[PDB]
Amino acid sequence: RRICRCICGRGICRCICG
Repeated sequence: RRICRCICGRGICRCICG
């Protein structure tokens, strides 16, 4: 939608964009 807080690295990864 407009807010995006995707974080990913050497193990953890979660995209919160919309």
